Amino acid sequence: NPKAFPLADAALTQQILDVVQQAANLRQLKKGANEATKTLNRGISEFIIMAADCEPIEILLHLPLLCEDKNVPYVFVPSRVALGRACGVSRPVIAASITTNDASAIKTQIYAVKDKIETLL
Amino acid sequence: ENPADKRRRLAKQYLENLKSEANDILTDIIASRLKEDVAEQQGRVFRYFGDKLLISEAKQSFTRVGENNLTCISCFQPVLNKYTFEESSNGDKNKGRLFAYTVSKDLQLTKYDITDFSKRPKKLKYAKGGAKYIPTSKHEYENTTEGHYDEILTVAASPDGKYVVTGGRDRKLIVWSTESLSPVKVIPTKDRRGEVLSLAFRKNSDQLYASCADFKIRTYSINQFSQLEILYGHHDIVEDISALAMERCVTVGARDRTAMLWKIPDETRLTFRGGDEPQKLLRRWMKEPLFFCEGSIDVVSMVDDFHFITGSDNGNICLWSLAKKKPIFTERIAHGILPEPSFNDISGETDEELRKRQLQGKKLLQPFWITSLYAIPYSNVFISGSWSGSLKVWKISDNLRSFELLGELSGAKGVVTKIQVVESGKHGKEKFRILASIAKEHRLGRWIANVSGARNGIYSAVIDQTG
Amino acid sequence: HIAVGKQIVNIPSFMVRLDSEKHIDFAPTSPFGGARPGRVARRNAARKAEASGE
Amino acid sequence: SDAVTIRTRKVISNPLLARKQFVVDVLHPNRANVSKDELREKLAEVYKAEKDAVSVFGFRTQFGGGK
Amino acid sequence: SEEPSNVFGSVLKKQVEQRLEFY
RNA sequence: CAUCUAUAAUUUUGAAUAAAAAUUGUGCCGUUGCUAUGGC
Repeated sequence: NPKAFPLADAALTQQILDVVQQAANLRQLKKGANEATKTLNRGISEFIIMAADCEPIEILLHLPLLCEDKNVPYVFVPSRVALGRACGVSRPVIAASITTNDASAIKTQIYAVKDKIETLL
Repeated sequence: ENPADKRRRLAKQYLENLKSEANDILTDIIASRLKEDVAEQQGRVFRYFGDKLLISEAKQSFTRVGENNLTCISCFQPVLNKYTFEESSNGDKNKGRLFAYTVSKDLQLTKYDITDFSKRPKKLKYAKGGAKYIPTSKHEYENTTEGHYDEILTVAASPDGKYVVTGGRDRKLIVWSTESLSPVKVIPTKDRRGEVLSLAFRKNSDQLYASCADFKIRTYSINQFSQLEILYGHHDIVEDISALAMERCVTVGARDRTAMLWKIPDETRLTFRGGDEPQKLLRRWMKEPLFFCEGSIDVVSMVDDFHFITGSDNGNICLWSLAKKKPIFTERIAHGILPEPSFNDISGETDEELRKRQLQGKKLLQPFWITSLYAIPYSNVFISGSWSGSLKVWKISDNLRSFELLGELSGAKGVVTKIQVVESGKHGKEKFRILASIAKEHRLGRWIANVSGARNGIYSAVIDQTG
Repeated sequence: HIAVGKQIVNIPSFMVRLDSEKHIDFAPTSPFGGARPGRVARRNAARKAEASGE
Repeated sequence: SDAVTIRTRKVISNPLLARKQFVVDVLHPNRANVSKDELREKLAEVYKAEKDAVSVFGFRTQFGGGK
Repeated sequence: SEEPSNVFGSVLKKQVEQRLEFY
């Protein structure tokens, strides 16, 4: 059992990266590990996507602790290059945060992946 | 003195050449050559040189250039017409000078001569943009700055040999002369997110189709310098484009994972989706390893009037016909899986067993994305390329239901950006030059910087055919 | 100022479909997502050019 | 900028009427209401025919315009 | 990290000193 | 684009400089031979 806790399979990972692009399009996703920690402190992060191929796993392993503190679930992607590509940016992001907004038309999708993610945890 | 007499005279010279070439191959077939001209004018896959190639002796030559982050390259090959008989090239001093036009993220377009297949591509001329083409208004429809000012991305030479169009992240389409590289016109996209992604001239015509980043595609008239049409329907960015001699235009969008076959004759479109299921693939394998779900489809080459190939990001290469909604032949990991990262870098802890535990075995392996993918027109062969430095050429079967790997070429190093094929020689013997603009970064975003020995330049592979 | 798909609609009660709500975009004739600015902007630019040339 | 593209659909020859019937679709972006004389001109050129033998009628610009 | 890697510490200080030289 | 001309090739005269007809792979450094290859 490595420190790399929940890491999804191929199809699940695909679909969260697709909600990643749609939330980045609707400005519902924030970028960076330090910014993810910031919105964790803010209490507006609704869930967290993180990487697995970073330098090293620890600088983003600091986030699951605050996740279990502020009951905000999280999961891992295998490729941070893929995570930055679904973020839609030239540089590989390693940690991104889905926020909260009540007037969002994709909220059923986010609550759907919330069900699937909680059954994964 | 009469044009019909002159046409007949050119036909007489044509048939004289045909019969002398027939005598040469001898040391029926003439009408077969005529039917070959008609198939060139319109036909299905007829160029069947998928077995005459000699890939093991294919001479490789990498060419490092000073400019950094090459984005695209466009080869102009002048061909002799069938209806008229002068040329497809415009000038007399050209006489079929094989041209190359490379655009690089240093805002530089460069024309090369590639007229010889043994020598190196010669840097004929160039034109570089800069920040003096930064526009003054920054908030209007007017983007008529004569040079580019931000992140050129794609290029396309017109088939008449008169003009070359360029588009990039400065939401402009500047068309230039091919000799002086003078901006003969510039078309603004009149958009905030209308950035140029990929261009497509209709074969043997000026009808240029521009896949654009605002989820729309613009088709242009080049001789009159205007925008004919815009077509909408992409749920994601209109990432890549491909076109042929007729009024069909295939465009791939990445994150909806969709292949749109746009039909200009109706103004309408047709759809294509994949949908390989890993649980079904694994249960089928149990009826018989890894199964990578499709993240993004990124590249298309329309190989025929009825068939096209699509390279995706998770290693899949899908061949498609117009009859079925499904891919008629999907293909698993093409350039292999990416090599696994290192334990010390993934963990940063002196415990080596915990390091390999963080390496996790199989759960961190990813495949190579098929970065570029080019098909020889109306032929039975096609080429794909990734940042593996392994350019992989395959051939499709005669029944058009499968493709098999012809071979690999290792002269290129890094992210191959754009591939083009130039055929030359007589009718019997054909020499093929496979040129590939290749950089260290992807054209859209960086996403990677450490590829060992990746160089900015062009790789040339010259092969012959014999059989 | 916003067309659905390709069709311009000035009715706020359209009850769109899913493809169409993906296909919401500004009008290409609109001064916002398209053509030249409106009469107010052009008349103010006209009076401003007139005053600066005066 | 503006390019009047004159397109056809549903083209049927009526040799009984010794003619060709077709639905005309005009795209005139950055433009409004091109005249039927010019349409007949361009159509006669496109079909290698004569404008007097060409006839166009019943035209309707869409909501908004441009087509 | 239970047993931290002074190689990473040193390369981090190396990037810091590269920025200091970039000043 | 054609012509014209500049640069680069033959011809003739002069041992030769000379005279004219007339004609028609790098942004930066590096390994490295007679081009290939590192890293920024």
